[PDB]
Amino acid sequence: PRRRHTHQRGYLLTRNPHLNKDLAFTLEERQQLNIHGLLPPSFNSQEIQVLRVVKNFEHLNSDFDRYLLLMDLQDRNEKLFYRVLTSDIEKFMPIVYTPTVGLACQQYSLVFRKPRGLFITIHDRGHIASVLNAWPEDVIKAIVVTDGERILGLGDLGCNGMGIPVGKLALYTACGGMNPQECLPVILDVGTENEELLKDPLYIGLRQRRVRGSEYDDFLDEFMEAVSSKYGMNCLIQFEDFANVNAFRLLNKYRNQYCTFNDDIQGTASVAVAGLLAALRITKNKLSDQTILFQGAGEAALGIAHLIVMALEKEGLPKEKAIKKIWLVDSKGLIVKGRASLTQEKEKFAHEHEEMKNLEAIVQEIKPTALIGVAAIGGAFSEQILKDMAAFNERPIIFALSNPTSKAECSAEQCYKITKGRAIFASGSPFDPVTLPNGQTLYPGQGNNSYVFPGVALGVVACGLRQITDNIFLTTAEVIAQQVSDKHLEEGRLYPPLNTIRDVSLKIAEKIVKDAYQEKTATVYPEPQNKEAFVRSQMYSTDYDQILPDCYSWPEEVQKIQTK
Amino acid sequence: PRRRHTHQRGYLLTRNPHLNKDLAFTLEERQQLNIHGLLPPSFNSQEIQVLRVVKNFEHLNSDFDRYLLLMDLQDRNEKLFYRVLTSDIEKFMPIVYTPTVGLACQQYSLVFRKPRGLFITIHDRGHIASVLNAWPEDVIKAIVVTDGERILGLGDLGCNGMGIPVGKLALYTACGGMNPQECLPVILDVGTENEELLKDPLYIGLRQRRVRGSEYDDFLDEFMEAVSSKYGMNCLIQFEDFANVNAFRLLNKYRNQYCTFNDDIQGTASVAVAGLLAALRITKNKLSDQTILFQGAGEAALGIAHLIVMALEKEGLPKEKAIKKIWLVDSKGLIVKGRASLTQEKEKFAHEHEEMKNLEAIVQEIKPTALIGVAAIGGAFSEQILKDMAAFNERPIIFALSNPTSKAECSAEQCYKITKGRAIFASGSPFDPVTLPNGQTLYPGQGNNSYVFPGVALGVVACGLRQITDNIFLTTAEVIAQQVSDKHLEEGRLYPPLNTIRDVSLKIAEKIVKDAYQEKTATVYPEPQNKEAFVRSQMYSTDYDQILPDCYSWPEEVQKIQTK
Amino acid sequence: PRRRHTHQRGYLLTRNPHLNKDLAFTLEERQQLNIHGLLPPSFNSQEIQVLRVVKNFEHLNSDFDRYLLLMDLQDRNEKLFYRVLTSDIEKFMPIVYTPTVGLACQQYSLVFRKPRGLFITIHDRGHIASVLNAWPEDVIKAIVVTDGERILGLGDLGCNGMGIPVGKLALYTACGGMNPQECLPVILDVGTENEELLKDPLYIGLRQRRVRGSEYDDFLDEFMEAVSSKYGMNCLIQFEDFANVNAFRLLNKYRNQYCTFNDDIQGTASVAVAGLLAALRITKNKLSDQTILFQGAGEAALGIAHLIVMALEKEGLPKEKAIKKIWLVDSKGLIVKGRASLTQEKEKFAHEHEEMKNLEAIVQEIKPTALIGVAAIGGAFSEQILKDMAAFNERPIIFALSNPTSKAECSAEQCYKITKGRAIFASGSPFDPVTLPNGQTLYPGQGNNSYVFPGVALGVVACGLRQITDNIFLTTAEVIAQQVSDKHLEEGRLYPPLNTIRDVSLKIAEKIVKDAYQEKTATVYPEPQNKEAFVRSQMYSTDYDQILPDCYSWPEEVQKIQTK
Ligand SMILES: NC(=O)C1=CN([C@@H]2O[C@H](COP(=O)(O)OP(=O)(O)OC[C@H]3O[C@@H](n4cnc5c(N)ncnc54)[C@H](OP(=O)(O)O)[C@@H]3O)[C@@H](O)[C@H]2O)C=CC1
Ligand SMILES: NC(=O)C1=CN([C@@H]2O[C@H](COP(=O)(O)OP(=O)(O)OC[C@H]3O[C@@H](n4cnc5c(N)ncnc54)[C@H](OP(=O)(O)O)[C@@H]3O)[C@@H](O)[C@H]2O)C=CC1
Ligand SMILES: NC(=O)C1=CN([C@@H]2O[C@H](COP(=O)(O)OP(=O)(O)OC[C@H]3O[C@@H](n4cnc5c(N)ncnc54)[C@H](OP(=O)(O)O)[C@@H]3O)[C@@H](O)[C@H]2O)C=CC1
Ligand SMILES: CCCc1nc2c(C)ccn(Cc3ccc4nc(-c5ccccc5-c5nnn[nH]5)sc4c3)c-2n1
Ligand SMILES: CCCc1nc2c(C)ccn(Cc3ccc4nc(-c5ccccc5-c5nnn[nH]5)sc4c3)c-2n1
Ligand SMILES: CCCc1nc2c(C)ccn(Cc3ccc4nc(-c5ccccc5-c5nnn[nH]5)sc4c3)c-2n1
Ligand SMILES: [Mn+2]
Ligand SMILES: [Mn+2]
Ligand SMILES: [Mn+2]
Repeated sequence: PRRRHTHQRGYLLTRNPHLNKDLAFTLEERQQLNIHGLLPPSFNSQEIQVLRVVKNFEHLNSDFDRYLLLMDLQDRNEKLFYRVLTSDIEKFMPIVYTPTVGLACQQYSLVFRKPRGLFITIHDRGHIASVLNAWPEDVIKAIVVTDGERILGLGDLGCNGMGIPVGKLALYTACGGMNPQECLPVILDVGTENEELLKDPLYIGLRQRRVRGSEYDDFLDEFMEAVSSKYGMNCLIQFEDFANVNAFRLLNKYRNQYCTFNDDIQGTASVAVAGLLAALRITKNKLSDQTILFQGAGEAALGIAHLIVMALEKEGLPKEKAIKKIWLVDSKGLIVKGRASLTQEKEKFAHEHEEMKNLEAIVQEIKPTALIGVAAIGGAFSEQILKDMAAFNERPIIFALSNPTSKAECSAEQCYKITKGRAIFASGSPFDPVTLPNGQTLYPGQGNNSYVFPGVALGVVACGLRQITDNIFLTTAEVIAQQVSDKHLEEGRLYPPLNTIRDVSLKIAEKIVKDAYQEKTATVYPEPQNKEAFVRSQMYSTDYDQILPDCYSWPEEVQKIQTK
Repeated sequence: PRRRHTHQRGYLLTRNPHLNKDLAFTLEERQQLNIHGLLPPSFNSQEIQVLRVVKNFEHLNSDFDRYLLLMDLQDRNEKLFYRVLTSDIEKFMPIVYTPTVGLACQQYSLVFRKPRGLFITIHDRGHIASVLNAWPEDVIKAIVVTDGERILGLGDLGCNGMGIPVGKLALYTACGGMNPQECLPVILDVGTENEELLKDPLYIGLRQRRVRGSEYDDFLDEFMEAVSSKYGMNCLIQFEDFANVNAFRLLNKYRNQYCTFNDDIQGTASVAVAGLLAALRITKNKLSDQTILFQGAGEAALGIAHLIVMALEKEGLPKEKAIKKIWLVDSKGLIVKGRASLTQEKEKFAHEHEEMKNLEAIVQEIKPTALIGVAAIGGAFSEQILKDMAAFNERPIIFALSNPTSKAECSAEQCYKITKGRAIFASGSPFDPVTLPNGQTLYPGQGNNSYVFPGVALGVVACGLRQITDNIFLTTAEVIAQQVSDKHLEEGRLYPPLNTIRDVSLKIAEKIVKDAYQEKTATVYPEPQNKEAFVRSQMYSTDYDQILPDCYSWPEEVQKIQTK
Repeated sequence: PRRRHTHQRGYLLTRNPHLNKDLAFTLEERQQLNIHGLLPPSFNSQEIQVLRVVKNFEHLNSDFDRYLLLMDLQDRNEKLFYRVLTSDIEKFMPIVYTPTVGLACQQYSLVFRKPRGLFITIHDRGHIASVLNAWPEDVIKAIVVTDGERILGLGDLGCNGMGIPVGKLALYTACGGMNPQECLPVILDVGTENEELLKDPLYIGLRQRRVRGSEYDDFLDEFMEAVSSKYGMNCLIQFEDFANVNAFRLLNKYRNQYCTFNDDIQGTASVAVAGLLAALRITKNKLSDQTILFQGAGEAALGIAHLIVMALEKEGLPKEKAIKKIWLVDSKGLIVKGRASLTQEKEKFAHEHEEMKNLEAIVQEIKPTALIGVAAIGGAFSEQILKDMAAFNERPIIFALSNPTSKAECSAEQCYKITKGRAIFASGSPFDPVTLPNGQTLYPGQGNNSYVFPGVALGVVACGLRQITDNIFLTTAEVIAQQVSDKHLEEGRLYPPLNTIRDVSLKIAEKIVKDAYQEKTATVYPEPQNKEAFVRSQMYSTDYDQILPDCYSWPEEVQKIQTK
């Protein structure tokens, strides 16, 4: 076990969730820590503590009640919290993170009990350094920050968006083995445009409209200098759930000077491309053979498209040819050269072509090999679309990435039925196994951002990468695809099973670290002989640290009290 | 507003439920206490915090879940918790104490989250002093202690008994203004006979049978010494939920040397007598004039009868006259001279008489003016009993004290119906108002122990009474009955409204204090001018304290930084 | 030994002079306290520690430097400091207190290093309570307070007077076994009249003239309130080195409400009367037989005289007759009826007699059997006066109480020479033993206040006396006199030896405690069986406490970590 000799003693030690073991404290520990008597007189193994929590967990009636229970656990005993989470990652992920964390953010102001994370507001402009000073952990290696302007599919929840950094960093630890004590969740509160919350007597945020323009920009600037100043330039800064206009803009602004990335853009890209790469092992052809059609042309679609182009360039195809293989549809229709209401980023994919408004006709005209839904329009992949995709393609790739199930472009059932079982399918939300007439059962997987971010962070932090290139995300996509077995593919899965996420994260971190030492981008020296064991050594374990003083004798002659 | 200049700062301050205000911390408070940023950017008044708690409380689906919410609150923000309680004492008391705390204790080992109170076990024999060292508050004035052998009406729940001292002390504070910071809930774990808990892998207590005999006696001896030695002879020690045999033995053992009482014995006698005294103002005669028949002859019965005799003596009746006014019935029947299976204590009321077993006949024979049910046999005041009571008496006094209502000697509805509205009625457990055919509504009250202990503690402590005589309990009964208005009595109520209990507690303490100075038994000096103001000044307020450093300038001449 | 279980650990523990043992911490203590490595790797017994300190002490070149060394010691290791002191009380007393402390106070502003004691200024008026909150010890039982207006014979030293309360409390502990952690030295800074300090750039106090009048009076009132309110009414409050009018005035004002005394007045009275009482065992006659002449009629003379009168009334003489036995001489000369410049307090001894201004003739006129010098006029007991005293008395009682040596009414040498060895002599400042012409040596002792205050404080606090009557001082004088052996009296010693002082203090306290239970004035209950052992148990030892957690096992069955 890890040794960490605490100077804390008495009641206040029990109040630190990194020190507190509850009933797992032995008699010897309790007496030595001066807490003997503050706990009932029984001694639990971690397995006994897990049993208690699960029994409670099962007696609860909603996902929300389940979330509240686990969050109470997080704030009492960090190690037990992660022991529970990792005892069944597939069960607990959807409780502490999406989709449930969604309801928690809607209900954040109502249920606000024990705070988690650092709140920095626009009125602390010029004073961010001293806001940081309140955080009780000096050594921080990963930050997740939101301004709450675009939480999941729920829009502007302002300060209620604190649930996202908190639950995200939970997964950083549970999935990727980041040390939670080195993790810092942040919300930047500049106001909200959410009208209910402005009216709500219980709202915990700044009761004002969002501050915009160059004052916003200068506040974000200060946030970046203060954090990197205090925690070092190797501290990872991950943005989440910013508005569309800020997300790309800020990533572009900072990415070259700070150790930062944005999961809504780059993580989404990685995991989508990972699913494509896996699907290629079914179609048995190259990426350069594909024609990609995106329904949607937002953060998801443009991030994904950017990374596909990069994979195509890696395969040898020049950029301006790569781009021609990708078509976009937005709310105004197909993106083509000279259309009204194009942006500069949309314009890169504006190929010469007749304007088209209707998706079914777009499909019939473009005849994609791969059709990616990222528009949040439920049912968009209609019978005709699916019929057409199966007409044009042996094994049509169809990704219904919109979340949750209700917004999904089609179900697994509809996809497999209408394509007579030939579609290669993945989705944003889980769908049950589907059994086809011929008696095969298909297990369509989910392109979960959780395959990507935990291992990327671990990797980056472990070797001290100073910038996170888009190449890290391409390389990661390859690693993920690599973990899918032929048997998985023939089962219809494009992703490794969820329960292996801890292993996926390790392999992702391993590859990043090997690469950084290879190409001299690593900053942590001396270079480790064994990259595998080096990364493992940097992972947080759910086993309790020993915290007692190191006790040991000296030889009799020199240990004894001198008198005469 | 009260002061409290803490040295605590930063994260650990927020972990102290005595310092922590959560959102009620002003911006100046947060910045000054080095916690600015650990909380979301809104500043809430205490009422706004109350609304948040109450909205939460409301959406819960059981009293148990409501208990868990309030207990979580207690352990995060002690003032807010007490503000919640006192905002509707009649609504909250059944949730934090009886009957909900009963389920809490049953379930304590399953739902155990953060500890409250001090656990002292048989195996700490010889070390109790050092166990006391773990308690983080040095200044303790009130202790509630249990061995969990006889929790409410649920029997032996061993270490799970800890719910009782915690809930009991919450009522000390909420109902009587005892400072929670100065209160110590204690469980002595000597084992349990509870077979279910002994089998239960989750049980938090010692997994062994109860230690008996001298080993136990020596342990309690050391308990009393350690506690009074550390907290001083002025510190109140209240026994609760001991086995009846022990309860009486231990009170007898310690009452003359320590500041100790037993609420199951003495508080019960006090509140029953209080009801009787109130009833005398409807019957419009003397306690002297009554013939009392007790259904039951156990801890409740013998305690109440003892105090009745003392009230009779005080009226001017000699003991041996007093005594003949009280008859008891046990499981074997009427207590009569020379009957079998009698004890020394039941002997005091063994009058010369034919043995009888049937309560209806006993009733027809004794013809009491007052029938007091304390047998825990539901339905024992039958139709015939009620009929006879109302034929023998204009206004028959009928107390159905057995708890909960399902064990009550009769319901209020039956009592009022069969006595044709003539019975003066009180119960142990709440009954609904009853409306007579003449359109008058009667509101039978409850002889809630909560009318007695909060005020008695406040009194004993405020004036430094070294011992708690039985006369304290006679006095307290008189004070309670005196708070009942003629209007209340006309409404069938024998007790002051539960929502006034703060006031009732103050008046009880006023009287104890006034008495103590008068007959020179107080130990706090100098003697206060105005005894109401003095007691008032000893009571804990739910208002937040100010804990900011005291800041004030000096004249500039002597404040200047000297130079040369 | 004694146990004090601290939650302190690591560096800061070593900064607490009550926890810090330096090299006397064992290896196991160091490891357990998280300080192993902060000390060099040798383990010293207390005696080795004492040897180091004493070696340094003897290499220094002045008493002043010795003072600075021991004061540095007091501020790093309290137990070792007091071990050193007590190892040779006669040697160390004059270093930490008079006369060396006088130089310390004159130099206090220059040599100021680490603070000791609490500074409270007139500018803190209204805020005294909050000043008290800075003191890190909540349990306070003895306070010594000065305004620094009359320090020793060095007049007004303002804030530089802090040396007096500090040094005085050291003697409380060293001499009387008061717990130093329970003692609080205070200076009240209302300004100074000292022109050299007012002019000095380094002066540490308020650079202003003294606030007089009701502003002063109101300040002192708040002080008594705040201190009694925070520490309780049993907290001892000893006034020291106030101006003369203030001292009496303040003593009269508060003595009836507060547990307070003034050592300059009452301590002085007690020790001088102890000396007288001792001398009566040489002259083998009664106090009522004496004719007493005071050279001086200030604080010392009037307090001694008042206590003599009390002792005379105790022997059986009405006050009006006892008064006749005492003659005062002031700077205007013999005090008599009608005289100009008489305060109403001198009026108490203004007998019918003609004015006289020459001491020599006052002597030859009064023919006193005892002559007491408290006028601060060096050499006033001239050869002629001494010749007369020996002519008029077989054994003249002669007290040269003025301080220091240079202000003595006569030296031991001169007194013994001129009275040809028959004078019964004691002084305020120490003289060497004197070898007479017959070759016998006499050992005049010192009427040192140290004989009185440590034992008074011990007794008062031990039994919880709420006021300190003058009778305490009379009883105390008797006790000290009883400690002088006949053999000592034959050597010319009026006082028990300085190296037995702790025993004398024990005896003084025993008597106070016996008397207080005897006449029901004690407030600590229950009454101890054995008053001797009770006072002993209250005395601070110079032995180190054990501070390690109390560790002890439970039977293996219950101590076992529980699994499934
Ligand atoms: N790993 C995963 O499962 C992930 C899934 N997603 C899913 O992708 C979806 C979109 O996310 P994101 O890109 O961040 O959102 P954005 O809001 O950035 O983009 C939404 C895009 O949809 C376009 N659009 C809206 N209506 C239509 C329509 N009727 N037909 C065609 N296009 C339309 C918008 O058009 P315009 O440009 O005209 O406004 C915009 O281009 C969500 O459902 C989300 O759940 C996202 C990230 C990850
Ligand atoms: N403030 C309140 O409202 C309070 C109410 N109570 C209630 O009073 C009831 C008794 O509690 P407590 O005195 O502590 O309990 P005990 O067990 O000490 O006393 C019970 C008594 O009932 C007797 N009894 C049992 N069966 C019968 C029967 N068929 N006929 C007559 N007597 C019978 C027992 O007889 P034997 O001695 O032969 O066994 C015993 O004397 C409980 O229901 C409790 O809820 C108690 C305290 C306070
Ligand atoms: N235990 C001990 O050893 C103690 C010794 N002392 C010593 O006693 C001395 C006086 O102390 P204290 O009473 O506090 O001082 P005060 O200043 O209160 O008293 C001084 C007294 O001496 C008088 N005086 C001054 N000059 C003469 C003179 N020429 N002839 C006669 N009387 C004169 C003053 O007279 P007037 O009233 O006219 O001003 C005044 O009455 C100091 O030297 C002090 O060291 C004091 C306390 C304890
Ligand atoms: C791992 C691959 C990630 C990646 N690296 C990239 C580089 C270097 C360059 C370009 N992209 C594409 C990209 C990625 C995301 C994105 N969201 C946008 C957006 C979305 C909605 C609304 C407005 C805007 C908006 N419009 N204009 N500004 N903001 S536009 C946009 C472009 C990249 N993607
Ligand atoms: C406010 C007045 C309270 C009060 N002061 C009292 C004094 C001084 C003396 C006597 N009583 C009566 C009293 C009070 C309670 C009690 N429980 C008992 C008991 C209960 C159950 C089972 C066995 C026993 C049992 N049987 N024999 N021993 N234990 S017996 C018993 C007597 C008093 N009540
Ligand atoms: C153990 C005996 C204690 C004791 N109890 C006493 C009681 C109750 C009453 C009187 N004395 C005598 C006493 C004791 C000290 C003292 N200093 C004074 C003083 C000295 C110098 C200058 C002005 C004043 C001054 N003049 N007027 N006010 N201040 S006058 C004075 C009287 C007492 N001594
Ligand atoms: Mn997101
Ligand atoms: Mn009870
Ligand atoms: Mn002095």
